[PDB]
Amino acid sequence: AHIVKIYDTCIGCTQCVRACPLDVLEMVPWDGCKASQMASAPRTEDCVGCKRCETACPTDFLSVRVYLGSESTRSMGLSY
Amino acid sequence: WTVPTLNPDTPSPIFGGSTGGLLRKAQTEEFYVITWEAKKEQIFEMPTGGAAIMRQGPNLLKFGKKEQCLALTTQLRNKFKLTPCFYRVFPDGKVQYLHPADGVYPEKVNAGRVGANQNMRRIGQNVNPIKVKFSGRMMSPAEI
Amino acid sequence: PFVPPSWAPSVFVPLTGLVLPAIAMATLFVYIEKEAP
Amino acid sequence: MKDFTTYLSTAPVIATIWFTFTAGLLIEINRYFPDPLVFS
Amino acid sequence: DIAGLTPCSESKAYAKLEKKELKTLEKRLKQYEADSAPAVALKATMERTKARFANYAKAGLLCGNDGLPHLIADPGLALKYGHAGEVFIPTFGFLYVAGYIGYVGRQYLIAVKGEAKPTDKEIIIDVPLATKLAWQGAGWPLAAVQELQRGTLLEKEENITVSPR
Amino acid sequence: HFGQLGIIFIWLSGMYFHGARFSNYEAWLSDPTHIKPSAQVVWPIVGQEILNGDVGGGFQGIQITSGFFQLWRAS
Amino acid sequence: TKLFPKFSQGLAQDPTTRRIWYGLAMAHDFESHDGMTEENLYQKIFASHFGQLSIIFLWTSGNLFHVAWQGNFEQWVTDPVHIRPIAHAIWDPHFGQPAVEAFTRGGASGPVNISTSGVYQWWYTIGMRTNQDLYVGSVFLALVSAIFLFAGWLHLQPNFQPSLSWFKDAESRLNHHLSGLFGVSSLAWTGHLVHVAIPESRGQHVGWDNFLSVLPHPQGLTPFFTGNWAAYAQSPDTASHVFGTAQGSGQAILTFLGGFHPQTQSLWLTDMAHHHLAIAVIFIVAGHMYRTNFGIGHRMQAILEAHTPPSGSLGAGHKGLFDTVNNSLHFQLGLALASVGTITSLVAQHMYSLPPYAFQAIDFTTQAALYTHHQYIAGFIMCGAFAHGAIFFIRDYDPEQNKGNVLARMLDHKEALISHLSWVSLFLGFHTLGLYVHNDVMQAFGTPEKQILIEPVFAQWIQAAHGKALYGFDFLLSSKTSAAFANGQSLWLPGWLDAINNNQNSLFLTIGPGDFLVHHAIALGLHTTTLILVKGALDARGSKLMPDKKDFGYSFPCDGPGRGGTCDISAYDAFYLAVFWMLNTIGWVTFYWHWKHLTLWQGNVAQFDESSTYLMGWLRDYLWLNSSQLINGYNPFGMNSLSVWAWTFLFGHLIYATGFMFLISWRGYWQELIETLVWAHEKTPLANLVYWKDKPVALSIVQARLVGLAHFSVGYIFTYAAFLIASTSGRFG
Amino acid sequence: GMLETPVTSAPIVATYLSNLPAYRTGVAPVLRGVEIGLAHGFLLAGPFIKLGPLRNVPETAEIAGSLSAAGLVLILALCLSIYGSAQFQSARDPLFSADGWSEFAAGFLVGGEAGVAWAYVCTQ
Ligand code: CLA
Ligand code: CLA
Ligand code: CLA
Ligand code: CLA
Ligand code: CLA
Ligand SMILES: CC1=C(/C=C/C(C)=C/C=C/C(C)=C/C=C/C=C(C)/C=C/C=C(C)/C=C/C2=C(C)CCCC2(C)C)C(C)(C)CCC1
Ligand code: SF4
Ligand code: SF4
Repeated sequence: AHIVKIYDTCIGCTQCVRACPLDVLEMVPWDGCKASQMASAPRTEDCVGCKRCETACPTDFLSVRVYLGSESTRSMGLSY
Repeated sequence: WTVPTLNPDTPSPIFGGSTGGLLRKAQTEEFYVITWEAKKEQIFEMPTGGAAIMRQGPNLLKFGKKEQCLALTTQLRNKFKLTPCFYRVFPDGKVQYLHPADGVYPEKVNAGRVGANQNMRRIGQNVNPIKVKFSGRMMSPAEI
Repeated sequence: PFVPPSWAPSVFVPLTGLVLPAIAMATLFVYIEKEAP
Repeated sequence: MKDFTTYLSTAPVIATIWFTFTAGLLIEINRYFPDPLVFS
Repeated sequence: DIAGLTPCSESKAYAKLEKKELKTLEKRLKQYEADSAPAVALKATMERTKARFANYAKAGLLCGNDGLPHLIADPGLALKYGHAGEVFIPTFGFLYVAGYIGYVGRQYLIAVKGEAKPTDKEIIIDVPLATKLAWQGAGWPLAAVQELQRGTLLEKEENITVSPR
Repeated sequence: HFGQLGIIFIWLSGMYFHGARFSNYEAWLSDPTHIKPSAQVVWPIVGQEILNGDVGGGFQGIQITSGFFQLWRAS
Repeated sequence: TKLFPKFSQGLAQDPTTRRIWYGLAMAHDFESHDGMTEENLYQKIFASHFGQLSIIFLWTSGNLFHVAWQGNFEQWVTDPVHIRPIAHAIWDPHFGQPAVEAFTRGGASGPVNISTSGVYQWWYTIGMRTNQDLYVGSVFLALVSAIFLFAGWLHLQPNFQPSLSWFKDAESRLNHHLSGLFGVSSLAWTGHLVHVAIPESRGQHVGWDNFLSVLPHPQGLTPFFTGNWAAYAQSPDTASHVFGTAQGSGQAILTFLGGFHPQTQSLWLTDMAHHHLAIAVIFIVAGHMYRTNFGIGHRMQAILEAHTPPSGSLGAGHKGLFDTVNNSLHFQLGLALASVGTITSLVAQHMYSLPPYAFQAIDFTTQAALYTHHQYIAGFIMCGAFAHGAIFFIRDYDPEQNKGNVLARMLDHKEALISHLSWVSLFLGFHTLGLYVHNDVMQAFGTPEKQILIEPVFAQWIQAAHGKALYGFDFLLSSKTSAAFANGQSLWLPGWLDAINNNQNSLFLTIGPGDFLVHHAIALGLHTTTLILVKGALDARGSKLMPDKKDFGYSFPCDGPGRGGTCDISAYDAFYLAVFWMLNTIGWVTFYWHWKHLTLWQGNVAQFDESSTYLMGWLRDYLWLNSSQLINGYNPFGMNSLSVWAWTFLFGHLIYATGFMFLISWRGYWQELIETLVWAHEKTPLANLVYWKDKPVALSIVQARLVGLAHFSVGYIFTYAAFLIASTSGRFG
Repeated sequence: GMLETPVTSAPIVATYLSNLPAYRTGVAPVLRGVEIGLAHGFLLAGPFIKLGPLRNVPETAEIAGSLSAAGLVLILALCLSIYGSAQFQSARDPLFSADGWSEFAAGFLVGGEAGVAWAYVCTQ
């Protein structure tokens, strides 16, 4: 499975969650940012590694990072 | 809110079929089922190609991978204002409800969710690869 | 005594070009598809 | 007229004029001083 | 002579090359009438060819065994034996013009960075400003040295972005 | 589309003009087999006039292969 | 889950055809294996090195065996000038009768291949004379191969596994390798030359059966122990000596003649014996420098800590670099590859110009093949050196432990280094290409006198300094009144000056404007290749585009379409790009070497001197003109012995072009295509009864780059090899 | 869900496929291989005989062509053997099992070689 990490520079804009085509990410309560919410990656067994989440992140440098890992049927995106 | 239970008897949208659907993986490994309630008969686009008509009321479709179910979910939500959900169905009959995980779609912050894979530092504060060398496998400094 | 027999190429060339590769491919194929306990 | 002279100041038009002028100068020098290989 | 070369004015191959080039034109000139336009064009080419071989020999170029002029690039040899006009003098001709272009462009870039929208002055040229800078670029070698001596040519390291190391 | 047609008419006009002013078409009409069609003439500069070849008909220029001479004779 | 690969559990659980590909690709990257420890890593490398050694000696055994069994070495030594060496016999049931006849050559009974490797000249020069000599050497090297293979097994056993500290004893290993592996080996080779090779070149047989009763010199070791070492330089072989016979032979065993043997046109055997004797002494002494268990010598760490310029111009200097180098296998391998890579090029440059082997110079095909062979190997080795330098920076470099030293300061001005390499490459490219194009236009318009021909006076000046009197500079060895000319006039200058002023050999060939242009093309290639490799290494850890690149490793596909798009951003991809430029550069180098020797060998250097100043000359007179015999190896009217090279020539073009498929078309296209094939197979009766165990997938992004480069590189090499051999041997065979 | 066509779902097509030995369940796997082996072994001799390197030799052509076809049958039998070893390591039809496939492969070799021999007899 790929490795997805959220870093404390997140502003809780939710754009990574909206952009994920696999429903890997979600928003959870937080107190470290004005929005009082932080991105979370609870279901990384379904991440395909497309990095649409990274494309959507506004912070500099990124607050959501994907590290490509071992390949399974799910992570490879196979329908067979 | 409580986890819904899949009803296999649900009728499926009117559709003549295609060559883009399920393969042997569904019989042996797993497949996915998406269900939603339609306010009226309407034409939508299948993620596997072609046009289908959703029946008024309950609808049910089966797909070969999770991304296909969520791709149709995005279409139904944004273009028709519906609220679909889908499951993972194993060959032995087990059903695993998937989406939305807690009844609230992930883009909306909900109470009771526990953060996962959250590092309390910036990317620039990761250690050098030399510090995790010979840890038992290949691992990034972001994994610590 | 070091000189091989005049017929050696007729045997060794087919042996290393057809027979041994066939055994090696068959052996390797079964090994790479073998399932661990 | 202000806008038209502004259009003539865009990069492609200036490049066209400047290179037409620069090429003309180099061509005309070789017309009157043919086959120059060294400076005397 | 230098590096075993010989002057083109004294080279048999150099003289033979000119005969061949003129001979090729003469053969073509036979099929045209005296006053016809093709004949006039061919003779004009012949006059230019003869002048070319006359000028290169006069300039004192060295010729190889092939009979072709060879240039001398070492400043010492060029200045000692009167070949400075081949590479050495052309060298400083280029560097003056090249620095002229570079210096004028740099001045324009700095001038427009104080404007409200610097990027608009880079796709729509401020021709009145560009023209003024072009004429003043004739003194770039003096201006450039003064900036180098005043410490204003270069930017300080603390203001230049770099990647992590 | 009118813009495209305008450009094509300029292109066609140029071909006919260069046939009228920079060609050996009249000479070619008399001896079509022994003369090479030519409708481009280069200026003498930096030695490039070698490209004006001896195409026949008391003319020097680049030999064309577009077939305009044969089209013009047919019309 | 699948067993294979055992070293990666992540790969073993991969359910696709990816796993087999990556199982092979990651097999020798020990550091990435599951459960790897530093001590076990070193022990695994040590055993692998024994495996390489046994393979090398078995490869040498095979070459000796086949020449003895199937070659014509005994016939070749009787007339090396007019006989072609035989590599091995052909047994191919696909041949037709005409092919059997065509390849039957060189005096053999059946079809054979002609050797281009030059082993005949090498073995003949060192004293081998009969097939029995070759047979015994073959058996000996097979035994040595087996011993090394056994030693690799032995040192993997519980009581024979060296500890980690043993592998990190730099001082002890350097002492032994300098004095023992370099020095004693060189001293032993001197003994062979004095006892065997030199007597054999004078018509005397010395072998194991009698070498203890034959004096290498009439005065046996008496001059050596009394200091009268000049007794061994007296009575050298005369200028009329016939190699291999006693006619005109001398008695000296250690000389400094310093030229070529007049008959063989190669280096004197007595000069090569004195060379290795002096090298042996130098290396034996050099191996007593570093400290070991005896309380004398240098500690390498102490030397490095001391060399810090007082002004602070190098910062902390070389502080911390002993641990950095000693703890990084990639820093060591990078240094080893860079050193060996440069040495391989030196071998190429010196062997053609100062041929050491008898009758090597006249074997034109062998000369061309050897230079091209070693220059291409050097090119690949240099790319690897920079590759592992970039791997070092990611995996092994520690910024805290290198704070302020020279290595950390290289990263501090990497932008200055890269941007200046960029400027040099741009200048060379613009002006070298510009001058070639200017000369092509002048040639096209029929005015060759208007082209820009810059004499290489700086290089001709160096040639004059070495004694070449053609250019008239007349100083140093070219000036008969100079101290340098006078002082050496009794040792080696007579032989050297005779050789350097003969224009029929390769010793400092005459150069002109054509040589000027191509040398700047080579500089363009070296600088651009270095730019790509250096930029790859210095940006390996991060850039403004990818600040955290070091967290992703040496090789990874990309970072996705975001931030403008990040294709080929990894340091591995920089190496992949650099290989194309290395091939282009070596291609320019070898084209230059080959064409200049083809026209010299044909007695018409003027063709090169006049055609090499413009690029149509290279296309027309080098490639097009010299392809004629090659492409007629077979045709509608028949075939000849060049048909194999004609076939290989097209074989090379085909593989080259197949590589373009992987380089241009990228994965996503193919993955979609394979899915339709997956659907079709499951829906086809009588075929869906069979099924795969690995789910088919398209090759990965990284894998496509490697495979495409492999096809590009293999086709590049084969195409030129066929052209080089066929165009040379066909001309001079 | 799936696209049904006359080619995919027809009565004549379905009946024909069920009659083939591959789809005829209730038959011993060894017998299945022999019937499949005979059919493929017989046809395989054709192209080798008529287009081999010895096609133009008067009598050697038949021997060489059929002898080469026999060699290809042996290679094919080896492919079946290793396929069963890989595919079946850990159900209704005995053919798709470790023991069944091994018997099926053995039958293919005997049937295939016999088919090649029978083809040679027909030629001469
Ligand atoms: C080094 C490897 C190698 C060797 C030794 C051979 C050998 C042969 N090839 Mg080639 N081939 C090879 C690699 C090789 N090939 C590769 C890699 C390819 C793919 C590019 C090809 C593609 C190829 C083709 C397309 C053809 C050949 C053919 C031939 C035959 C040519 C002589 C002839 O006229 O036979 C005539 C045939 C005979 C005299 C029969 C010989 C015996 C047969 C082949 C096997 C008999 C087996 C026996 C019944 C049972 C097992 C016995 C065993 C246990 C002892 C010969 C058997 C020709 C041929 O006839 O193939 C059958 C042919 O058409 N080959
Ligand atoms: C790019 C490098 C380079 C190279 C390889 C050379 C090479 C050479 N130069 Mg040149 N030179 C260069 C750049 C170079 N030069 C530059 C940039 C300049 C301008 C500053 C000069 C200015 C110059 C002069 C004034 C003279 C030479 C001379 C020479 C030749 C003999 C002297 C010598 O040993 O030079 C080797 C070069 C170096 C070690 C580098 C520094 C060279 C300095 C600048 C000149 C040294 C002159 C020397 C003391 C003269 C001795 C007496 C002479 C009669 C031999 C030699 C072929 C001499 C010659 O033969 O003139 C006809 C000479 O008189 N050069
Ligand atoms: C008999 C009437 C007629 C004629 C001759 C044409 C001719 C043409 N039409 Mg068509 N058109 C017509 C009726 C006609 N149209 C009608 C009734 C409609 C509305 C339903 C359209 C709608 C239409 C569209 C939307 C387009 C065309 C386009 C074209 C051009 C296609 C390119 C080509 O073949 O160039 C061959 C060129 C020539 C033979 C040169 C002919 C030039 C002269 C002036 C005649 C042009 C025809 C025009 C109707 C004459 C009267 C115009 C006005 C003064 C009343 C061509 C010039 C395309 C085009 O390029 O438009 C610019 C295009 O996009 N036409
Ligand atoms: C002493 C020499 C040496 C050593 C010990 C190593 C060792 C290593 N290198 Mg290095 N390397 C070297 C030289 C060396 N290298 C050279 C010379 C180059 C430049 C070419 C490189 C370039 C390089 C790169 C770019 C990389 C390494 C990597 C590695 C590591 C893994 C190797 C691996 O798994 O390969 C597995 C090898 C294969 C699967 C086979 C590859 C076959 C190639 C493509 C050629 C195929 C030719 C073809 C079959 C010919 C067919 C001919 C036809 C007619 C039949 C390992 C630590 C990798 C790493 O991750 O390091 C940390 C890595 O990415 N090396
Ligand atoms: C023949 C093919 C070719 C050419 C000409 C180039 C040229 C270049 N490469 Mg590239 N490269 C190639 C193939 C080629 N590459 C291949 C196959 C690969 C493998 C993928 C690479 C990989 C590669 C890398 C990784 C790098 C380069 C770099 C470079 C530059 C080297 C320095 C130089 O020459 O500056 C002088 C420039 C040139 C010679 C380029 C041509 C300039 C022309 C002649 C200008 C003509 C202008 C004229 C007015 C016409 C304009 C017409 C138009 C308006 C219609 C240069 C831009 C390096 C770089 O960027 O260094 C700074 C670099 O890092 N190349
Ligand atoms: C990135 C990196 C890396 C890599 C690197 C490389 C790859 C390099 C290379 C380099 C090189 C490749 C170099 C070379 C050099 C050379 C030189 C420096 C030379 C010199 C010479 C001389 C000095 C000579 C002299 C002489 C002469 C000329 C003549 C007479 C004699 C005499 C001897 C005097 C490493 C691993 C470190 C790690 C870190 C990073
Ligand atoms: S890489 Fe793609 S699938 Fe994975 S979390 Fe990011 S957007 Fe979702
Ligand atoms: S897009 Fe970036 S900033 Fe926004 S919620 Fe996701 S990780 Fe946080």
